[PDB]
Amino acid sequence: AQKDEEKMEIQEIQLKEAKHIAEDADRKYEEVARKLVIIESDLERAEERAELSEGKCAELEEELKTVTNNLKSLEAQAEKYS
Amino acid sequence: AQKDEEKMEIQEIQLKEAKHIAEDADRKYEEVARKLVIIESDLERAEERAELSEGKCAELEEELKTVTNNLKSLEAQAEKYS
Amino acid sequence: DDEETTALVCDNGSGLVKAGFAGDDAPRAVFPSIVGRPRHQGVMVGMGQKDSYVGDEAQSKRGILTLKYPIEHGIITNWDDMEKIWHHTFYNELRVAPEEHPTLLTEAPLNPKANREKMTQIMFETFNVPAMYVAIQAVLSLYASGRTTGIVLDSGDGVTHNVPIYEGYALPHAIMRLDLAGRDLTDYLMKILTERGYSFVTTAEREIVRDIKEKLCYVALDFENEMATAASSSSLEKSYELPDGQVITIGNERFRCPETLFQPSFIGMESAGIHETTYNSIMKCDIDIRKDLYANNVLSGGTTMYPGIADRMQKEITALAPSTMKIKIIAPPERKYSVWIGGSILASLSTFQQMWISKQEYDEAGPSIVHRKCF
Amino acid sequence: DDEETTALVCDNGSGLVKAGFAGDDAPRAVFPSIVGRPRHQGVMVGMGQKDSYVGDEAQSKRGILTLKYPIEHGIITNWDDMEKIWHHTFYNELRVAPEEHPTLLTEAPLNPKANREKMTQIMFETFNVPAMYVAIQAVLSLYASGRTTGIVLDSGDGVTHNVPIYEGYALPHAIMRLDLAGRDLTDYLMKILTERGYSFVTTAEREIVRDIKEKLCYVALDFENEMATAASSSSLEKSYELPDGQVITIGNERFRCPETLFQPSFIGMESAGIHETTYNSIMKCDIDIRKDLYANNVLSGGTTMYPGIADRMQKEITALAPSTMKIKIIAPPERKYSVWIGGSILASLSTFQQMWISKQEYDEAGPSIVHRKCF
Amino acid sequence: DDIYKAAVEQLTEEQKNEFKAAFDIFVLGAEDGCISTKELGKVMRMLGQNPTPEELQEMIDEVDEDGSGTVDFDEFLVMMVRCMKDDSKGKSEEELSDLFRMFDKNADGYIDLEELKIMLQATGETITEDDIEELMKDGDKNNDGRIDYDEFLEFMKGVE
Amino acid sequence: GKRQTEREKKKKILAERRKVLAIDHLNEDQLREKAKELWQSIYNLEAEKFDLQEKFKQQKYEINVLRNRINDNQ
Amino acid sequence: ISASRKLQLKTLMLQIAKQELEREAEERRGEKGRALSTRCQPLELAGLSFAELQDLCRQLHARVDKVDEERYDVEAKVTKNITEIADLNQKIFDLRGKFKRPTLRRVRISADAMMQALLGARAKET
Ligand SMILES: Nc1ncnc2c1ncn2[C@@H]1O[C@H](COP(=O)(O)OP(=O)(O)O)[C@@H](O)[C@H]1O
Ligand SMILES: Nc1ncnc2c1ncn2[C@@H]1O[C@H](COP(=O)(O)OP(=O)(O)O)[C@@H](O)[C@H]1O
Ligand SMILES: [Ca+2]
Ligand SMILES: [Ca+2]
Ligand SMILES: [Ca+2]
Ligand SMILES: [Mg+2]
Ligand SMILES: [Mg+2]
Repeated sequence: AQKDEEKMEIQEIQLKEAKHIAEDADRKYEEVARKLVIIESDLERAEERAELSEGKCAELEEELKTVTNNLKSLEAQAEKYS
Repeated sequence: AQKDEEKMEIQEIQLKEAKHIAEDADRKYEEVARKLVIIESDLERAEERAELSEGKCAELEEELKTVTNNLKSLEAQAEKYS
Repeated sequence: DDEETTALVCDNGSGLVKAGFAGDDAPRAVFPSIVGRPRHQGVMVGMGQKDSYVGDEAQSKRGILTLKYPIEHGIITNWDDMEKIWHHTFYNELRVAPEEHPTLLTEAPLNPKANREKMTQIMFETFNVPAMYVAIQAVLSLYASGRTTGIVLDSGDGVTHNVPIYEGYALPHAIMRLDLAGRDLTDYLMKILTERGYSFVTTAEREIVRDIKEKLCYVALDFENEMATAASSSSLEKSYELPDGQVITIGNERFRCPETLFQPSFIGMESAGIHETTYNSIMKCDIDIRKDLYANNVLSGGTTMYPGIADRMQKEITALAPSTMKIKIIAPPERKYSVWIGGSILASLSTFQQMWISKQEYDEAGPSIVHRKCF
Repeated sequence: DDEETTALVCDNGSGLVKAGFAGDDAPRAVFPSIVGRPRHQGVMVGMGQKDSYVGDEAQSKRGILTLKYPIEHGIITNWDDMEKIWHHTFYNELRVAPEEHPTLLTEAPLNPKANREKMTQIMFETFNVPAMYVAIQAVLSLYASGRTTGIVLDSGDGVTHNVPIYEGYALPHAIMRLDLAGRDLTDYLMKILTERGYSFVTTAEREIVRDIKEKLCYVALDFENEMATAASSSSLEKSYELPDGQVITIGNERFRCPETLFQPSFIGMESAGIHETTYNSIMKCDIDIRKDLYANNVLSGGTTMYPGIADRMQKEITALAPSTMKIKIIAPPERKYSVWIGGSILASLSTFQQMWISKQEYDEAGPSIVHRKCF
Repeated sequence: DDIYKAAVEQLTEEQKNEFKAAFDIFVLGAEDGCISTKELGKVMRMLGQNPTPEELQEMIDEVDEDGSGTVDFDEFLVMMVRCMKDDSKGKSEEELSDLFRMFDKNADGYIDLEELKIMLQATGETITEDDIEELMKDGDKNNDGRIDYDEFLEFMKGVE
Repeated sequence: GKRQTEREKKKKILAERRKVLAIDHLNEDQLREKAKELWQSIYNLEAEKFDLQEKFKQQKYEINVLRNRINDNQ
Repeated sequence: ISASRKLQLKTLMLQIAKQELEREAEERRGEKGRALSTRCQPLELAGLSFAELQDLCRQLHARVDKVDEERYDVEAKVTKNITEIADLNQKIFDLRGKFKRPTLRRVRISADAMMQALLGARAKET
């Protein structure tokens, strides 16, 4: 009986400890998951903005290349015209 | 004594269950935290890339306008040649 | 705008349908003319999967479609698909019912009659337009340049035709129509890419090869010197990123693809290049208008947008032509939409307002009205 | 709830049967699929000893039973036991008679026809359901993620299969089914534990080895570095208490058991790991949907729950794939029940309500109706 | 639910005292005074059933102006009215579509600011310019100032 | 023959919407009766025409509204 | 205005909009009746002998055929509009439906229903 009372007491104490730790862990898990979702959304928006900017940059590169080639051709023709 | 011993056994079972739940919660928490850190770093990198791309686009716009003006002038010169 | 009634300047083309209201500077909606049925099975239920994606929608889902152009070489080979394309163009890209708008289609020279008659019959029966008129694709490109003479080489994507015009009087005996165009250049590029290891076979990957051709290829000023240079140095090798990675490097395939225009023997065609069919088209004209045609050579159409073609063509013609004449090649920056700009100008004219084929006239003479006075 | 009629979303699986009514978040009853006859003699009279304990009851009396799974690799090898499992699932774990509820079974890709036909024949003759429908286990896992594209790697306990899907159009020629799964990992772990002295042989002790695998094993980010570290330090040795005491210490067996997934040469299988069959499954797809599949790689199934697999797989694919594409691996926390959640969503749809195989249809065409339009 | 939330916000003795009596009964294990997550879960479990905690957590943190795991006043009534769906999202899509198409006086499929404010003047209800700006921001999902049918239905959720 | 179907459909529109008119056998009194019935038919037809026009206008308006909703969402 | 107060504000907005819609429909019907009366003009029945009635009936038949063909055209227009609006509404559903699956829970009983099932007949308010 004495041994059983000791075991019941210590087990009850440890169970209270474990349940409180579980409550803490669940709360922290919820908060961190919410923060993760927010950060993921931010990353997606940053990625799409960067992609759009890069596409526009590539188009500008192409256009400037074309106009430069036209300028070179016209310069050669101007020398010939002189 | 025997009744209290049975109750103590039930308490032991519940303590074991609580231990397992706490361990599972801890694993989930650490995994999510590490993932969040990585995602935050990647988001910062993406935003920096977007900044670089915007700078490139502005420079290309400047170049395009310059070459356009030059082309107009050369075209007028060619017409006079004609 | 408001009261009154504006005309629809549609331009079927072959490869890009360009449309818009008369009186503007640029077409309102430009989108590829492809109709692609899905080819796999499809397991998701309720996804809202349609039976045919047309226009620019099928250039985004092209991974699981089998795109097929409804216009082969100017002529129309699949009338149901062409009707679908027109219906899309009217209702979704412009959102104007055709019951209240005249239409101005465009047609290549020397095309089969049945094509034109079926086109007018469709426009009058299915879409039920008030009045439609069909115009030759080169006269419009001459309108857009603001000229009234000149010989225009309209190298589209389906067919390349070369219509000489003087003082507004077209010369019907000097039209030289050649069936080499952008599509054959795409196929030849897709065929010579296999010499490095890249194999494109699917009808969806033809679009990728078309993008490669548009962004990288250029016309060499002198072919042999470029072939010699590309075989020694490596200053020409430009790389390009596929829709999934695995960048590719194009070597002397860059100027060999569009060289087919000036040497149609590459794809096995017998005829002479676009540099010599223009000179032949000029020489068929009378002896007194050859100087004006020499001085006012006009380029149009999409395929004439290759970087460096306005110099190669001038060099070739100057080699062929007599040394005294001046050879000038008009290459406006708005080459691609030149035909449509000319179409808008023509539809906006007051003198032209009584040339439309009114519906009552069609009801009295049938579809064969188009060959009659209302041309 | 009340009037109306709810569907039963059963999911046979191989290792855990998951079932529940359509429209919820989690399966109502999850229990191992094992049927174990007693093997000893039995001397107590009137103890009420049954002849076969199925489900979760045989995981508590497993000390005197011979558990045997009725599903080997997706396919069903012992039809009487499978019928017993289904009967238990319907009557004791859900307590709903099947005469008043549609059922939605799930089946791995590329399975023998006879298995599916026998399944539908059983469901219609023995249990006498109103209507049943069989769905591929990967499309559901794609439903649960809320996507509509993506390539899903559903590494269950019986068989690992990798179904790519784009825009709702499944690609039947790119399904790569591999028969390495959780059960082979359990056997390999049980085989490498013998290198320390622990011998597990009985079919009951396979469950203990499975518990060890679930609780301790993890996938190494880099295999050689972990093998070198575990051979010098002792920071990895984690201990575990058997069902009777005598704790055991697992050394570098921790990350060697699940490494078999990425190197199937360990258990003598020829094929490539799950890191390379995904890349091969992608490369069989068309060239224009590879970017989307790269960005939407989905993980599912139980065996993909190892701590640290979503990073190892991403590292491997990034090594294989072109450097420009972005590789992203979707690993939802509810991985284990992903297939069943997707099944619930699919059964709850209104558009899907007319795809069930109604009983009168089965009466008219026989069990071979499943291969027909009602897939 | 549409009547329940409004009535319970300024509830009389009867059902508020019912809530207080429930709180006083809950002292068989839960004594936090202000309903936290774990005490709420314990109370719900001791009732005799074990519902999925996701519903409880969305009740206790989503609709709240704090979302800290505690229970506020108005959000408790939000939970009470969220058990069922009686507040009909602010009328029906057919009636809403009719009122929006007549609201779209220039017939362009969007609600401009000027005709919106003119119609608001036509409403004649109690006017709160702060609430007007709140509705303006609710109609800015795409941040154009205009309210199309999407955001129109969005901020009309529960309009009874 | 889909085109044949369209042509026979428009022919049936021009023919069946035409009815068999019988007023010469209807005597002066019955001719007045037939005139009254024809007026009632044509007035009802015009009412149906106007109602169809108004419904088409409202359907086009709802089409514009839904398309604008799509554009805002896209 | 409070949350309930602004809900009632938008409710009165919907009420005024319903008033406007009802008056729009009433004036639409009245003015269309006026327009039809301008079109559908009753003619004099008495005083005409046989031949004039026959000619008038021929004219009425021709007008009936014409307006019937016109009604066919407008009905085809209405059918096209119905098809287009159906496609647009389906695309609306595709854009903001499908993946809008709610969390269907059979263990979140109604507060009154849950309290009754766990206590008997205790819950009667909600
Ligand atoms: N910028 C470009 N550079 C090179 N080729 C081009 C370019 N743009 C278009 N093309 C080619 O021209 C074709 C489009 O020609 P287009 O004038 O639209 O034909 P159509 O006369 O039928 O309208 C495309 O198929 C493409 O191959
Ligand atoms: N938490 C876990 N960690 C590691 N492995 C697990 C875990 N849970 C389950 N498994 C493995 O996955 C298997 C269950 O897979 P499951 O998805 O149930 O298969 P099925 O597709 O037949 O339902 C078990 O046999 C076990 O080996
Ligand atoms: Ca709170
Ligand atoms: Ca408006
Ligand atoms: Ca807005
Ligand atoms: Mg053209
Ligand atoms: Mg599975």
